[PDB]
Amino acid sequence: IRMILHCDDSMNECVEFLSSDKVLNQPKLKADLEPYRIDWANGGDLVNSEKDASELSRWDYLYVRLIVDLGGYWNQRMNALKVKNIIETNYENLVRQTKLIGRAA
Amino acid sequence: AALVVDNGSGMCKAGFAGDDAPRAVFPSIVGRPRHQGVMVGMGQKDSYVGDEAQSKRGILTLKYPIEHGIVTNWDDMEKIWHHTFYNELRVAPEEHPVLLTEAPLNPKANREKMTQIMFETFNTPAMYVAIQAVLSLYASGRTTGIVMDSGDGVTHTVPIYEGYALPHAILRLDLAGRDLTDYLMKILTERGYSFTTTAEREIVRDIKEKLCYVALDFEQEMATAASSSSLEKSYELPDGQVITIGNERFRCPEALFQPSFLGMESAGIHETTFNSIMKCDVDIRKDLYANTVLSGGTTMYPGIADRMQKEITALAPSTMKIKIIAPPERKYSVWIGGSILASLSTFQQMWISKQEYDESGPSIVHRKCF
Amino acid sequence: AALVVDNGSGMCKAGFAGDDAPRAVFPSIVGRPRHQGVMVGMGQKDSYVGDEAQSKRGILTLKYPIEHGIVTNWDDMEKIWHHTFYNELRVAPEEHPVLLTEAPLNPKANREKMTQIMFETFNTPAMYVAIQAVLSLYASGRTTGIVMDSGDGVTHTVPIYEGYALPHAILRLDLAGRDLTDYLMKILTERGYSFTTTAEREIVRDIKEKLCYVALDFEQEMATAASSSSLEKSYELPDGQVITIGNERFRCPEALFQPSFLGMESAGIHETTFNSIMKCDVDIRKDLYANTVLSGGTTMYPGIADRMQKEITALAPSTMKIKIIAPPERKYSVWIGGSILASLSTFQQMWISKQEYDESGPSIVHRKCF
Amino acid sequence: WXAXCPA
Amino acid sequence: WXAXCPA
Ligand SMILES: Nc1ncnc2c1ncn2[C@@H]1O[C@H](COP(=O)(O)OP(=O)(O)O)[C@@H](O)[C@H]1O
Ligand SMILES: Nc1ncnc2c1ncn2[C@@H]1O[C@H](COP(=O)(O)OP(=O)(O)O)[C@@H](O)[C@H]1O
Ligand SMILES: [Mg+2]
Ligand SMILES: [Mg+2]
Repeated sequence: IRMILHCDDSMNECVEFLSSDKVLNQPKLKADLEPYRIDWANGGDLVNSEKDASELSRWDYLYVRLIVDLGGYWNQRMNALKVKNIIETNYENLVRQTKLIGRAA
Repeated sequence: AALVVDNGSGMCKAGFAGDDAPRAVFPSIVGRPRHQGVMVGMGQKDSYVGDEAQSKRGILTLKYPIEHGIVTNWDDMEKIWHHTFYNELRVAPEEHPVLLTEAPLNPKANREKMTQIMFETFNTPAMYVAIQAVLSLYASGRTTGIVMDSGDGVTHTVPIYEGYALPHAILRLDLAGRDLTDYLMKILTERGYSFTTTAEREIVRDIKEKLCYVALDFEQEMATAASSSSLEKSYELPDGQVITIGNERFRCPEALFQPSFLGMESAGIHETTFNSIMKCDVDIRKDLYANTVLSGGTTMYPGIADRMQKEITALAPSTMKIKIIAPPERKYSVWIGGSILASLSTFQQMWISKQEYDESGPSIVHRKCF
Repeated sequence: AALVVDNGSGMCKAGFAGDDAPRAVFPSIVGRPRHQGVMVGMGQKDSYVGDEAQSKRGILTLKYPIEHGIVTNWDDMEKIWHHTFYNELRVAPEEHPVLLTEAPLNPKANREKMTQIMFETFNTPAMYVAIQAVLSLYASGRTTGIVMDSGDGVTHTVPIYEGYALPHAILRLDLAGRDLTDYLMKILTERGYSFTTTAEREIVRDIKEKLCYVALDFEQEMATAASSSSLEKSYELPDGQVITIGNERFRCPEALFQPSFLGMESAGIHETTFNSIMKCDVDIRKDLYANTVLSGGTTMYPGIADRMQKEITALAPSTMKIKIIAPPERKYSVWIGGSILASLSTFQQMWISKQEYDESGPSIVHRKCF
Repeated sequence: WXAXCPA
Repeated sequence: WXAXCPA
């Protein structure tokens, strides 16, 4: 969770998986993981009394701490990185394409 | 731990789940001595399997039990598996489950006999069969893309949008590394070199693995080779003679993109990738274009990734972007993907138990595995 | 005598007005040799059209000029028409008006191109162009109804009324004979038969026309086929080999009613026919239900009349009555209907005369014959 | 194979 | 031949 939130180079390939609709569209899974979430928006405290996270498996712990916990701004954050990646690559060829069409005319 | 055996047309890789590399990699050949034994001091076994046959390949008739990904001779296949578990892996199959790999669009009898042999000869507690191309995508850490696998018998393009492959868009061609080897020795006679016997076939494969490369522009490179020098490389044969090959360096790999040289009406390896993508949904085409993955030993030529990108770009619309991913260890991508799948905790419920096979016979392999 | 030339994706039928059967029925292919010729003095042609291509299909690359109902090659289309008149029919179009057949929802570019090509290269005195689906009901003798036009191109459901095609109610469907032929070889590989080349595609088409059939119940037939060997039939390849198909007989034609087998989201021909009827007006819905007529070679499978009637009955309301009309001449229904229209005395009024074409130009085809 | 190819 | 056979 620290490497993913650090926007490190090595996490670029696997962060696209978390932006897919399959991971986000889990209405049943999100409801079950709701009591284990942390209200990081205000206070940063457990919503329920104990709801120990050690009982959760390795993948359940990662999902609730990333998707459920940060669901307020996760989609906006993901949209910020998707646009940046596209501009870093598709902008260079787009300029060439416009120049070629204008030159041909 | 679960053994992961990836039987291949040319070579078979066996190891353990969770490892980063196969434990044993030996050729999948079974040879028998055509000459008559004259001495009695040594054992002089009836048949030799694996690298043992390669060392003594001069006096043996090497036969491949697998052709085009289909096990033609089941008597020799039992010899190879008996050699894998008891001589290379030196483990008892009766305690560890075994994971196998089968090429897509294969005869139903091919994977039906595999289940029967595993559960009756080696008495493995569990078994599973997985598509070779699907596992190649897992080794790259992806779950959405198109895998261009190419080995000795099969060159299949399997577009995998999700964890499960798309069955209706799978394209399989019977043009692979073994076909190019037969073409290399056909055009090598033009220079005066004659390789005919199966023992001499293994010499040609060494030449192909070391000197052949894919030219970016075939027409331009042919003219360059017409000026002589700067392109001829010298290879040393086990006899001792030195042979030189000129335009044959790039002509043999060019048969992949132009199968008309071999007299096959099938399209090239670049068009068959574009055709496979065109059979998918419009929304999914964007992801498959940018996540093309190569695998297999045939795609290990120097410059095949660069040449493939140019060919697809011309065919594909200019709006889409093409990104060919060529991992450095793509030779063992099929096995590495299988190691990840076997080590998963969720995969423990996908095993075929011994009791399950007994109640339904060999036919259970079609319904459970994919 | 006005010629009635019905161009098609699979076969083109040509003859004369008033006849009850086409004079020449040959495959609509244009093959070219892929191998260089060694025997001199034979006078071998450059391109083979029709029955000549089929006879020598082993050394040719058969290309269909019409794919999915749109002519992708307007140079080969002229070759077929040239072969139809001078060779097969042996009649010069100089003194015989020619009737052509379009396809439902045809692009305007093809409409003008057909008129321009024939009025200049062949300079026929007169022309009239009609819809293939419209002519299908004319052969059956009824002017009002819904035609389930199917063939080697694209399946069309055209609910014509008073002899006029409804433009909004036409529903397209890409499920045709070529898709089933491609799907048949994909599922035939499960038994170990590998047909891949275009020459061997013709072989699979022969198998489909002789052995394939539509089962009344898919689930019941599947269990029976697996349990007993009664359903298996033997077919002989041109090379003498004998093949056996057990359950592929009712699995390839079944793709028409369940397109999900090929991976298409669109519904089957049973639901497309019902959907097309619903698009029409409520008052004329009664007449269309009892006057549905199948046409084309795809709907020639045994038992397709019963399977279609049963499945459309459940979808339709219980008040509605179903009467699937399946004439035995439905293979040549398009051509026979054209001959009936040509022989009419009042048909002279809507000729496109050569004199009128010059003054108006190619655009006259849109407004004169519609 | 059975019909077609060699396999 | 050169490499292979005698011719
Ligand atoms: N470095 C290389 N360069 C070119 N071709 C290679 C190279 N290494 C392997 N090959 C080809 O790959 C084939 C085997 O690849 P691989 O997929 O690892 O085995 P299999 O095809 O049996 O699964 C060999 O027949 C060989 O011709
Ligand atoms: N008896 C038959 N049974 C099943 N399919 C047939 C039969 N006869 C022809 N076909 C299929 O129908 C196709 C012929 O289509 P056709 O009706 O000639 O097209 P068009 O409507 O363009 O003339 C062939 O490709 C063949 O696969
Ligand atoms: Mg392989
Ligand atoms: Mg038709």
